[PDB]
Amino acid sequence: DAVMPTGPAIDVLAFGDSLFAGYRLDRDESYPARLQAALRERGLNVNVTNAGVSGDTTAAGLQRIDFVLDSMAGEPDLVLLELGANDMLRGLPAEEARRNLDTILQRLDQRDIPVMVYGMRAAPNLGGDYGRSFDSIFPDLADKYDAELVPFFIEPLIFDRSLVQQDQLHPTAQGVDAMVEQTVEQVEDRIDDL
Amino acid sequence: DAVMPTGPAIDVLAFGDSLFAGYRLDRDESYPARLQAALRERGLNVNVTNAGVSGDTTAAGLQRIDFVLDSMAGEPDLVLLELGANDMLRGLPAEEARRNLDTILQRLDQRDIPVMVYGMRAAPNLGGDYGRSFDSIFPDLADKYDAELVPFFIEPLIFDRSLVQQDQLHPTAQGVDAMVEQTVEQVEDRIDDL
Ligand SMILES: [Ca+2]
Ligand SMILES: [Ca+2]
Ligand SMILES: [Ca+2]
Ligand SMILES: [Ca+2]
Ligand SMILES: [Ca+2]
Ligand SMILES: [Ca+2]
Ligand SMILES: [Ca+2]
Repeated sequence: DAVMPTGPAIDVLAFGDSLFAGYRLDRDESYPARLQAALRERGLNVNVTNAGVSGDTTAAGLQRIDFVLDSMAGEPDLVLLELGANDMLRGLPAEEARRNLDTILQRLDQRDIPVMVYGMRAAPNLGGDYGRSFDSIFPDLADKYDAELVPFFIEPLIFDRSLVQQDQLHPTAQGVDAMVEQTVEQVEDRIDDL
Repeated sequence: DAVMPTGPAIDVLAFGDSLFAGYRLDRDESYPARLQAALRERGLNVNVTNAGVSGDTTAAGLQRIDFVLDSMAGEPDLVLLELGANDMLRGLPAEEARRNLDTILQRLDQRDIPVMVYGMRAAPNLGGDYGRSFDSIFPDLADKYDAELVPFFIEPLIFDRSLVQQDQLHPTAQGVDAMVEQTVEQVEDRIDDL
């Protein structure tokens, strides 16, 4: 079933945030490494460089894109661009993300490097207006720069919670209240006893 | 129902990580702020200082405990100590978390500041051996230093997903495989077409 890779080496740069970096995974388990393996199994002589940085916003990506590109052994043949999630999770304006991704795409145009734009979706609790403004960044910019759009690539995670890390729990406001109800009697006693 | 607080202020220092800092929450929604409100409703004249820092390991906490204490207007009457989760989540050695928490409790003993130790439990991703060495840190150190143990105060979060932030999804290794299966055909086509 597997096809031996042949042909000249194809350098792919995976430029993104935690979803490329492999948050809390071994580097060889991250999306860029596993994608490399799957492409090579199909006969493509591909090397994927993992330039994912957990926590990167579109601003942080723009700040380092030229350096990351310069640091490769020649220009890459293809860039995978996956940023925006951290802007949304931090409540930064959708317009700033759009502008920073636009600039990144301008820089790749200037270097004649083709790109695939990985789309991202805003959390529902940011409201419908933010959702429409953020979610449309990716198809709009893919269209403007004649890049392919990759649909939300974490969609499998939405439909199978077993595919999502469950080790790290952050409370909502109501979760905090439950934590207080569970501890206030003990803390009250301790303070009263000082 | 509320009891008006009376008497001199009682200063409580909440020294911890994201479970005290209020990760992606407003200040008034964090555990230290909600704990303060609950205690004052019961008639205690308490001021809880939120010294939570998201991301803090036991080593990071040890590094800043003296600076944090030396920056208060007088020493606190009580410290709530809540660290270890980030050591665990990063697979850092349980023995080093134990040693750092021990040193913190030693410095608090030396300043005669009472302490409540907030226990933490290792995630299942860490395996049984790690869990047994990590989970015992908190009752062991609470007994050694004659401090109270607050058992596992995020217990309500484990059992009710509605109390836990769901906006940030990180794949397991299996989740990454699913993301590759969702995108490989499109990436293969784009590389083939270069
Ligand atoms: Ca003492
Ligand atoms: Ca002592
Ligand atoms: Ca003494
Ligand atoms: Ca084709
Ligand atoms: Ca084609
Ligand atoms: Ca195509
Ligand atoms: Ca070709």
